[PDB]
Amino acid sequence: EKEWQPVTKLGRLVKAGKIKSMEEIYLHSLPIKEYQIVDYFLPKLKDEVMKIKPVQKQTRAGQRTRFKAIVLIGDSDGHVGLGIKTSKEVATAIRAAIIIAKLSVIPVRRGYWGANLGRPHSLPVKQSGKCGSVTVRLIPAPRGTSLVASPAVKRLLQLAGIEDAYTSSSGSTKTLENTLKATFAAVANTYGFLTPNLWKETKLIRSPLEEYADTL
Amino acid sequence: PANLPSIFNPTSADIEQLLAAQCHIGSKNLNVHMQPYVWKTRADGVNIINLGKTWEKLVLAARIIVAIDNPSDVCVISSRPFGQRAVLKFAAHTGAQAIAGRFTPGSFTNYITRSFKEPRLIVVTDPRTDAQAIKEASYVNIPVIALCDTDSPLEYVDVAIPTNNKGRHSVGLIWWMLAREVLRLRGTIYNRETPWDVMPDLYFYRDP
Amino acid sequence: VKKRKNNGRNKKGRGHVKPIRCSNCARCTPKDKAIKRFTIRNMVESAAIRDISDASVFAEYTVPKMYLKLQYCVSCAIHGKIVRVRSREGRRNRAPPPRVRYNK
Amino acid sequence: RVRTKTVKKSAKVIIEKYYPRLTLDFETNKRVCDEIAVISSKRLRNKIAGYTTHLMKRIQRGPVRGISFKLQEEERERKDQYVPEVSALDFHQNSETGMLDIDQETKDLLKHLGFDSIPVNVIPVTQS
Amino acid sequence: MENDRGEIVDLYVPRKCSATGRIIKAKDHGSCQITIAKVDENGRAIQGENIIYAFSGFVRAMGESDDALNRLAQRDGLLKNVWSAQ
Amino acid sequence: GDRHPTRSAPRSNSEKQASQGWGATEGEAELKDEQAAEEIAQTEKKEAAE
Amino acid sequence: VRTSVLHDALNSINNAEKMGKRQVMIRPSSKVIVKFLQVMQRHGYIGEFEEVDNHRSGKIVVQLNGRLNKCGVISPRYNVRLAELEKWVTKLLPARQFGYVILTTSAGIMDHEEARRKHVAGKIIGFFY
RNA sequence: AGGGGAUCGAAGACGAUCAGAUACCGUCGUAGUCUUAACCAUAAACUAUGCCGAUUAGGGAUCGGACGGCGUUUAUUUUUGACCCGUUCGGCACCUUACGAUAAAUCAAAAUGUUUGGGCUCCUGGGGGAGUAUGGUCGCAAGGCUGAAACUUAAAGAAAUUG
Ligand SMILES: [Zn+2]
Repeated sequence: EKEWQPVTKLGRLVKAGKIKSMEEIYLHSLPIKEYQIVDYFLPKLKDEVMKIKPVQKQTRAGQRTRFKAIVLIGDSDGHVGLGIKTSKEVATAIRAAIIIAKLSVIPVRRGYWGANLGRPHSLPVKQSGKCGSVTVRLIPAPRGTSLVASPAVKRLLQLAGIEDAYTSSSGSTKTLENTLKATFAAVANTYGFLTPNLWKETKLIRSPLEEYADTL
Repeated sequence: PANLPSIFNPTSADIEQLLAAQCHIGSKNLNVHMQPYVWKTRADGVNIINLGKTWEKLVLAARIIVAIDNPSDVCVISSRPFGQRAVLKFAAHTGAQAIAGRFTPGSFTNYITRSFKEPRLIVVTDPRTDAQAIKEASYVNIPVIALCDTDSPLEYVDVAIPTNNKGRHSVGLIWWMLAREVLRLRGTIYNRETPWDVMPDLYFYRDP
Repeated sequence: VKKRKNNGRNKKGRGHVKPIRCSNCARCTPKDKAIKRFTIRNMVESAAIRDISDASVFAEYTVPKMYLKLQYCVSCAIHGKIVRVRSREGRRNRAPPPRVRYNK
Repeated sequence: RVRTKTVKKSAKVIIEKYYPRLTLDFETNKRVCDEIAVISSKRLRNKIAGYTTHLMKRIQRGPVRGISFKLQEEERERKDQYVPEVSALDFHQNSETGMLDIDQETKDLLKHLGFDSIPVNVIPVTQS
Repeated sequence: MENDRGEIVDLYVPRKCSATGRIIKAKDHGSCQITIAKVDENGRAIQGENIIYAFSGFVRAMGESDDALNRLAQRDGLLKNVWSAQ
Repeated sequence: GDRHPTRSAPRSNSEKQASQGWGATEGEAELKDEQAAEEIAQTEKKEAAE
Repeated sequence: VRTSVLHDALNSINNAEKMGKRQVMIRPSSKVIVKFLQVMQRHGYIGEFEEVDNHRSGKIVVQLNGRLNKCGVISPRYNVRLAELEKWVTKLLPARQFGYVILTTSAGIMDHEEARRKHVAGKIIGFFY
C-alpha cells in the first residue's frame, strides 16, 4: 500500500534508480525475489485466471478441500509469465498466485517469416516443449495468418505478443496445467537456439552488483 | 610473460614450510578429475601431489579474493573442527564474514531466516563435507573456490587448490599463505620482499 | 511391478538348480531361493557342564559343540521369526546384521 | 518436574539482554525481573528467575552453546592469541640433530623444480 | 541480431559460454563470472581494468570448469606449465 | 447392523439440489460469493458508522 | 554389420556437440564423408579436419568448433525433382533463412541454394544446421 | 509293448477334526515315479526385455588367456608351481550418478526421437462373447496348428498418494 522496504541488494539498488531497464538484469541472469522490481520496470500488465480446481482430498474426517488457481500475466509486447498456487480460499489463492507469476516473467524473441520489413511478427525458428505426456510444437507462419491453436494455449500467445504461428500438440492435452507449462517452456527456449546471426563475439562486462557499492 | 612478472615464484624459503606440514601425502584413491594435479603415484601406496602446481593456483585464487570492492562480500566456510580456528583468524586479518560449525541450510535462499547473507564469492575447506554449502551456491550465480585433495567431487567448483585437506598442520598452513598473498596484492605488506610479522602456528587447533 | 531386482532367488546365468526340502514343513524349494542358517551349538548348556566337569572321565575337558545347517522355505521362515519384513529402502541392503560385542 | 519453552525463552532473552544487571543471588534476581518484565502471576514470575540463576551458575565455568552476547565476543577474542615460541612447524633440521625425511619420488620433484640445494634426508619406500 | 533496415530490433544480445559457446539463458541460475585482476611490475593490483570470464551451468554441473579455467588462463598468458594437451 | 440396510424410505437425498440449498461446491461461484459479501459488508458498516 | 559409414560418422559428431567436447574420431574414410565435411567447412559450421593414413580404410580426426546443431542423414536414397525442393526444405529445417540440405547430382555432391542457381537435381543424402 | 518295480506317491480304503468335510492332519496303497523301443510338441518354456552394427560416465570386485615387475614360498629345487602389484582382450554380475528417458515404478539401456529415417523378421488395435462354432490339416487317443460371426456393454486396465 505504501513505501516498501527492500530486503535484498537487487531491490535496494533498483529503488534508487541506478539501473536503467530490466533487460540488463536479464542479460546478467540474476534471480529476482521481490515482485516490486518487476512491476516497476514493467507497468501495464494484465492478468487472467483460467480456472480453479476443487479437490476432494483425504478422508477419515471427511475431506478438507483446498483450491488451486492458475493465472498468467503479460503485456502483449514481449513479456509473459505463469504461476500456480493453492490455498484454502479462492481470494487468498489468487493474490498469492499473481505474485508468483510476476516473479516468473521472461522475455520472448520474435522474428520474421520470410523477408524482413520491420516489426517482427512470428518466431525466429520452430521449437517445442514437454511437461509430462504432452508435447507442444510452434512453427513460424506468414503474415495474415492468425493464431491457430486451442483456446487455452492460444490465449497465452497474445500476452507474449506473437502475431503469426502454427501450433501442434500430442499426448493427453486435457490436463490444463501440464499443457500451459509445456507452452511456457517452449516459448522460453527461443533465446537458447544459436542462430547464424549471433556468432559474432560479444564483450564481457562487470555486473551491476559489482560496479558500485550499495546503500545501508 | 604477458600478465605475470617474474617476481611470482615459489622461493626456496616457503618450500620447506609447506612440505613440512605433510601436504604431499593425501588420498590413496585417485579421482579422475584430479589426475592433472598429480606428479607420480608412489610405489605400492599413496599418491603424490605436485607442490609446484600449488603455488600458481594459490596466486590465482588470491587474484580472485582481491577483486571485490568491499571485502565484506566474501564468505569462508568450514565445518570440521580442524579448520575452524584458522578460518576465524582469516576473517580478522582481512575483511570477510566467516561460518564455522553448522551451516543452517536456507541461508542463501530464504530471506526470513536470521542467518541470511547474500555474498558474491565462497571459499570452502572441503567440498565433500560442505556439499550443502555448494549445493546452495548453485542457486544465486556465485562462483566457488575450495581446497581439495585428489579425491573430491568437483561439480560447481571453479578453482581448485590441491592440498592434504585432512591434516592437522596442512589446512592451517595453506590458509596462512593465502591470507598473506592477499595482503601482498593490497597495500598492507607494502612489498613482496619484506616478511610479515605473524608466524604460521597461530593458524592451528587447540584440543580442549 | 517388480519388487526385487534379483526376483528374490539370486540366479542369473543358468537354467535352474535342483530343489531341496524345507527342514520344517518338507516343502520343495529351489536351492537358491532358500534361507540357510549355519549353527555351532554346544551339546549342553554351561550349567550342565559343571555337573559334567566334576565327574570327569579324564583330566579336565569340554565336550565338543555340534554344528548344524538348516534350510527353510520363506513362508515358514517368517512365521518362526528368523527374518521379518523390512522397509521400502531397507530391503536393498545385503549386509549381515551387526553383532554387539559388549551387549551394553 | 521439567520446564517448558515459555519459561526457557523468557529466561534466555533476559540474560542475553540484561547480563550485567543481575548476579547469582536468587532474591536479587527475583526482584529485578518484576521491574524489567511484565508478568501477570507470581508463580510464573518466580519460575523465570529460578532458571536464570541456574543458567548463570553454569555460564561462570565455561561458555554455553545457546548464549551469545556482546561482551562474550571480545572477552574471548582476547584469550585466543597463544603462540608457541619454539615454532614446531618451522623446519626442524636447524633445531635438532636430524633433518627432514622424504622419499626418492619427492626428491625427483625438487629436481624438476630445481630446488635440489635444500638438504633433506631421503628414505626409500618398502613394500610394507 | 535482426535488421529490417540496419537497426537492431532484438531486445538484447545474450552471452555465450567461453568454454563451449552455448548461449547463457535467462533464469539459468548456476552460471557464474570470473574476474582476474591485473598486476603491475612490483606486485600491486591496478584498480579499474579487469578481464572477465563466463561459464555456463551445463559445463558447471559435470565439474569441468577447472580444466576450462586452466586452458583459458594459459592462453591469455596468466600461468605456466599448468595445462597440457598430452 | 445400523448402517448398510437403511430402514426408512429413500426420500429426495439429491446432492445436486442440496448444493443449491447449501452452497455450490465450485470455485467459480465462490468468487461471485466473495464479491456479494464485499457488497453486503459495506452497507451494514456504513449504517453503524453513520 | 556396417551398412552406412556416412551415418556412423555423423552420429559421432552429434554426440560431442550435445556433450560439449571439441574433438571426434571417425574410423571409416570415404569420398562422400570427406566431401560432405567440406560443404560445412565452406560455411564455418566445423573447424580443421586431419586425415591420417594407413593401407586400410583410414581414420579421420577433426576438432569441433561448436556452433553446430543437429546434422542427420536420410538412409533410403530418394529421388528429388527440381520442383519438389520447397517440400523438403519445409520438411526438415528450423527456418528458411539458414540451414542446408545436401544432394548428389551428376555435377558432384553439392547442396541447394546453388542447385537452384545451377538448375540441377539428383538424390538426397543429408542435412545440417 | 517289454524289463525292473527299493523309496515316495494320482485313483481308492480306513482314522481323526468339523453341523456337514467327497480336503487341509495320520496308517496303507494302484497307475505313476526308473529303464529299453516308439509317440505327443505344450509350460509364469520369464530377463514377462527378438537378432546384427556404431557412439556415450566413474568405480571396485570376479572367471579364462596373454604381457611386465621387486619380493616370498618350498620342490633332485634353479626354470616352473603358488602368493603380491599393474596393463590388456572376452564373459556372468554389482555399486554411485543423471548430461539422457518414461505416466511412474525404474533403466549404462528401457539413451543418442516433434531438432522425428543404420539393416532385417514377428506380434497387438476398448472390454466380453472366445482360443468358442464351422472348415482344413497332423495324432492310436488325450489333443496340437490355423481361426470367425450374431449379440452385449461405458467402462475394464497401469503406476503412484491419502485413509
Ligand atoms: Zn517350511
